Amino acid sequence: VKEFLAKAKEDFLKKWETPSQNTAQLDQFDRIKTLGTGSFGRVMLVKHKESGNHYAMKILDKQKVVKLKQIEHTLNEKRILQAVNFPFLVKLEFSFKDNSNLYMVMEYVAGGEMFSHLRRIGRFSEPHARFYAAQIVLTFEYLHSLDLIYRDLKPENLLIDQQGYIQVTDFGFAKRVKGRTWTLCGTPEYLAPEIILSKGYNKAVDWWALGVLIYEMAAGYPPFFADQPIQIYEKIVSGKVRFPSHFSSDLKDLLRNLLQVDLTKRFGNLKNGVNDIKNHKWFATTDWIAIYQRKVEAPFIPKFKGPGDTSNFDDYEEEEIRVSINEKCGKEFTEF
Amino acid sequence: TTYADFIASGRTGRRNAIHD
Ligand SMILES: Nc1ncnc2c1ncn2[C@@H]1O[C@H](COP(=O)(O)OP(=O)(O)OP(=O)(O)O)[C@@H](O)[C@H]1O
Ligand SMILES: [Mg+2]
Repeated sequence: VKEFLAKAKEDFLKKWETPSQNTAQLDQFDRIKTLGTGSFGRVMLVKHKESGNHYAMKILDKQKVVKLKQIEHTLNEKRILQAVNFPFLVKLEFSFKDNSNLYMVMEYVAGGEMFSHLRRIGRFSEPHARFYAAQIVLTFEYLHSLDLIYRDLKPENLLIDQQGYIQVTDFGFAKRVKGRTWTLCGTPEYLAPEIILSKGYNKAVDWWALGVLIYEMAAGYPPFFADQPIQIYEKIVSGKVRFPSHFSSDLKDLLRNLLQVDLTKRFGNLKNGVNDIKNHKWFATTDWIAIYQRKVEAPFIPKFKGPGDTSNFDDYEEEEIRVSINEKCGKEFTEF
Repeated sequence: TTYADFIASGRTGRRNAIHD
């Protein structure tokens, strides 16, 4: 994997150094329906006029981005998305901006969020959870090799494609850093303790997040939950985890090594790096090459009735995207 | 049960990223 990553880094750097810009325009698409929403924007299913292809358009109101102080974060998201390339990372097809908004046009992943399937079904069996987990492990290995930290892992951001494989979306908090950073960001249930304690953290927070994700997928509920964020932080800081009766011995051990407050012990960060995870008993049945190559039998393949079908997504109240005859925040988003 | 306490809680729906 050393040779692969070496070549992949070179490919990344060229794009990180000279990012693409203005590859489309609003009038080239017909906006159809909202697919999902987040704190900073909304994602819509759209159809490209000239090609007839469908895409998922993320729309960001520039003024809201400023108010919520996400300027630098939004610039991070777009610069990173246009430079990466991995089988489990959603593809940025186009990007552009207008007087009022910022746009990121991605490939439409019709299977819906893992979140919806997870809550409906209740929980995923271990082999089922392991299939998704393997893909995230590989994605983090790739991202971390480029000095990138994801920072927002959660079922809501993991889409299922037509083959049953995962496609990671939302790089709103993704950042390229060598060393440590201090931003208090992410989603409450997934924050590593270092983040909450404001001590400064590194890539290891992504590995702790993986632990939370695996736990949520296998249990059906997160390891630390409560009605209010602050109550959740107290549980995370205390650190004591409780496991369902159906969790295998191997799963509980892997988890104790991921949901580990001690950085000198948490898997993924140690000397052997990612191999401590890959070689773990819980993953003994995993063929890492086959997973990467997508040759493994997907345990679940979503129902899809042609292009433009959004049946795997909830419905959302539609909102008219505003326009203005005056350019807003021009200098702030110059590089977008 | 832990499941019942979760299901009866206010955080069973889509969770948004933290925003100041
Ligand atoms: N490529 C895609 N195909 C289909 N749906 C998508 C795609 N990308 C995103 N979505 C949908 O949009 C939702 C959220 O959009 P997005 O991640 O852009 O919001 P956000 O404001 O960045 O979220 P946050 O609350 O974490 O800040 C996803 O959870 C999903 O339902
Ligand atoms: Mg999101």
